[PDB]
Amino acid sequence: PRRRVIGQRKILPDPKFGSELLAKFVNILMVDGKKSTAESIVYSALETLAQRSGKSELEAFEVALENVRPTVEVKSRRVGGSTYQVPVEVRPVRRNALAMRWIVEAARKRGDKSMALRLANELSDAAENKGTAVKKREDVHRMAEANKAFA
Amino acid sequence: RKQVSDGVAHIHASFNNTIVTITDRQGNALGWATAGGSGFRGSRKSTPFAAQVAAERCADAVKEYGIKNLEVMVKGPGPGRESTIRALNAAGFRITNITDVTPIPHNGCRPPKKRRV
Amino acid sequence: PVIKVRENEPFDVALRRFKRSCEKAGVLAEVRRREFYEKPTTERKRAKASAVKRHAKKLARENARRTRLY
RNA sequence: CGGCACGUAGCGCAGCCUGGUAGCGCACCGUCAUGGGGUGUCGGGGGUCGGAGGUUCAAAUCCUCUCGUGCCGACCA
RNA sequence: AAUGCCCCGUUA
RNA sequence: GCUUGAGUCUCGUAGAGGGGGGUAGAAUUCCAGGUGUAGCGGUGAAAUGCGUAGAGAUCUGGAGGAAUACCGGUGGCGAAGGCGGCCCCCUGGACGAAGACUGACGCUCAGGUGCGAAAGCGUGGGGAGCAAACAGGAUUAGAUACCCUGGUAGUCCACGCCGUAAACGAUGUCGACUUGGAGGUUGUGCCCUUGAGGCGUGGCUUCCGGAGCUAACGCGUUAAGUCGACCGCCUGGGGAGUACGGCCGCAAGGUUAAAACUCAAAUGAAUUGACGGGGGCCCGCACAAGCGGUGGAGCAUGUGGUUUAAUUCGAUGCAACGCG
Ligand SMILES: [Mg+2]
Ligand SMILES: [Mg+2]
Ligand SMILES: [Mg+2]
Ligand SMILES: [Mg+2]
Ligand SMILES: [Mg+2]
Ligand SMILES: [Mg+2]
Ligand SMILES: [Mg+2]
Ligand SMILES: [Mg+2]
Ligand SMILES: [Mg+2]
Ligand SMILES: [Mg+2]
Ligand SMILES: [Mg+2]
Ligand SMILES: [Mg+2]
Ligand SMILES: [Mg+2]
Ligand SMILES: [Mg+2]
Ligand SMILES: [Mg+2]
Ligand SMILES: [Mg+2]
Ligand SMILES: [Mg+2]
Ligand SMILES: [Mg+2]
Ligand SMILES: [Mg+2]
Ligand SMILES: [Mg+2]
Ligand SMILES: [Mg+2]
Ligand SMILES: [Mg+2]
Ligand SMILES: [Mg+2]
Ligand SMILES: [Mg+2]
Ligand SMILES: [Mg+2]
Ligand SMILES: [Mg+2]
Ligand SMILES: [Mg+2]
Ligand SMILES: [Mg+2]
Ligand SMILES: [Mg+2]
Ligand SMILES: [Mg+2]
Ligand SMILES: [Mg+2]
Repeated sequence: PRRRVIGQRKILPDPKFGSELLAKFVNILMVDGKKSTAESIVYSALETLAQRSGKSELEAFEVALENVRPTVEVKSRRVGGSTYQVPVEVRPVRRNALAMRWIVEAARKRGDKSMALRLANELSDAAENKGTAVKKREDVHRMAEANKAFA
Repeated sequence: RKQVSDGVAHIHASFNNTIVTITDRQGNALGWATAGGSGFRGSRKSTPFAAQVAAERCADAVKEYGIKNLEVMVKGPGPGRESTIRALNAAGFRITNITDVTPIPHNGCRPPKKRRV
Repeated sequence: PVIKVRENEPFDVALRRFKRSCEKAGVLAEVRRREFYEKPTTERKRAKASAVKRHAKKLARENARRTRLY
């Protein structure tokens, strides 16, 4: 906003593991306030991904988020007589949130049967560098590289 | 082909594009690159990054001649005045002289009329 | 504006020197001036405008600093 | 006086070699845009081939005639 | 360093 | 008759003052050649255009035209217009110093005469760049324009014509008087120029401002203040600086210059608001960053339209339409 910057609100970590990252992920995944359903879904999919790919839920989740993590986004500047799609770096919270959002969106788009299965499949694909999430990440990276002529 | 260690880098920076020409001390050209052939057209052509990319490409092209010492002669205004020289230094040519050869007339031919945009 | 890099002279320092020499020479200003023709009347009028601007920036700011603000 | 080439959406033009559709532009209709119009955005209705005859399974589409059209020529005394 | 634009009936 | 106005003489000072002839550097364009290859140019973005017939870039030589960066400065000169590289020839004016000289010879000026930006006209040359007209490509509803690519008269030279400009300081010429301040430029006297200095004394010029004046804005010793001499000009706006006539001009057109008709206002300065695709600061779910929707389907409800005997009346930008 114009006037001032604000203070950040606290988010309670999850009970299963205590990860604020997982808490934010479930808060992004939930809808209409059904946090219980969101927690059930995320926990089921995470346990599935863990027993699939070996290492525990935290390791799988963080490697997937790292493979989906962006570094440079693009913004509009509109300085003077010309408009510019300037690329700008991203901060940690922003890139984590964007990764989570792209992951949940890819899961929603996936035409599997259950949401837990969709999410687990998307997470595995991201860990192995596949899926619409990493696709969009590469697309935005390419766009930033193209518009790299602005600083 | 022959090899030479001392050369000149004629930079022609315009408000729209940027040309880079590596040549021998006798003006005999060896290789050239432009921001319009480096993949940037229109609004990206008149940028310093495109000029530096063009300088890198010209260095890669003239690499065959094995050039070490290089004197730069810059002409005309535009972004491609310092970024291209920086890209040359990065490519690793021993800069020797940095001259300005911008043609400044002494009240000669009159310029065109003003643009009423 | 010809410069020669001295011994152990960093390329960045040579670039700074070149920029400063070109600024002192005023090549870009002359180029921007000669890019488009200026009517003699327009040139004289711009000169007089700059002269009165200088007179203001020399007299009014002094007469204002002579007083206070709070 | 003969002859050549036309007739297609509201309009100006396609479609004629192909016998086995009816297009395009503008315009017209409904919504969005606008303070309200125009400009502009979208989504839509559209004629069914100048008219008769026969050819053919089937004709705007082939011909035979007829309408109205613009044009080309009436010579030599 | 200068991509969109044009218009509002009459009296009071 | 006099020297105080006016002018002449001696010595110097500065100056883009004027005319004529040469000469130098940068830069643009073009021609030839060498290196070299896939773009160059241009725009907000593109295209026309230039390019593989080798462009652009770079280097060498040559041809030619125009103007003279830095000096450069609300600096200088000139009656005005206007004047800008350097050198030379001719030439006008201004100023400063001491004296000498003529002794009212002075000021203004209707007519008249001359000069008079740029554009334009005639003849003969010249022609790089720019560029009316013109062609094409874009923008646009259209674009006979702004923008882009090319480009002819013209811009240049010699001789003549035209005689107009916001030809403005929008302020006629000449002379006298009237508090000041800060400069710039150009002479000159004195003090040790002890230094670029300290004390004055003349010309031109820039800004502010006092009394006074002014409708106000503003002028303000260079007056738009107090006076005098002469001339030019004005008598509401439009019609109209137009018509006819006269003079001038090759022409374009120039100068002098009305009437009928029509309106009851037109106008200048400033003030308070509003607005600005003017500027500066600031805020708002205004934008941005995100979530969820509407517009697509069925249904409820209101509205418009239509129909009906009636389909009661009202609200009907945002601020009416699940509203009374
Ligand atoms: Mg141009
Ligand atoms: Mg109208
Ligand atoms: Mg005297
Ligand atoms: Mg030359
Ligand atoms: Mg050549
Ligand atoms: Mg040459
Ligand atoms: Mg100057
Ligand atoms: Mg003078
Ligand atoms: Mg006597
Ligand atoms: Mg002339
Ligand atoms: Mg002529
Ligand atoms: Mg001629
Ligand atoms: Mg042009
Ligand atoms: Mg045209
Ligand atoms: Mg041209
Ligand atoms: Mg006049
Ligand atoms: Mg006058
Ligand atoms: Mg007189
Ligand atoms: Mg006087
Ligand atoms: Mg007076
Ligand atoms: Mg007065
Ligand atoms: Mg008169
Ligand atoms: Mg009258
Ligand atoms: Mg007349
Ligand atoms: Mg007459
Ligand atoms: Mg007024
Ligand atoms: Mg406003
Ligand atoms: Mg404002
Ligand atoms: Mg938003
Ligand atoms: Mg009702
Ligand atoms: Mg309500």
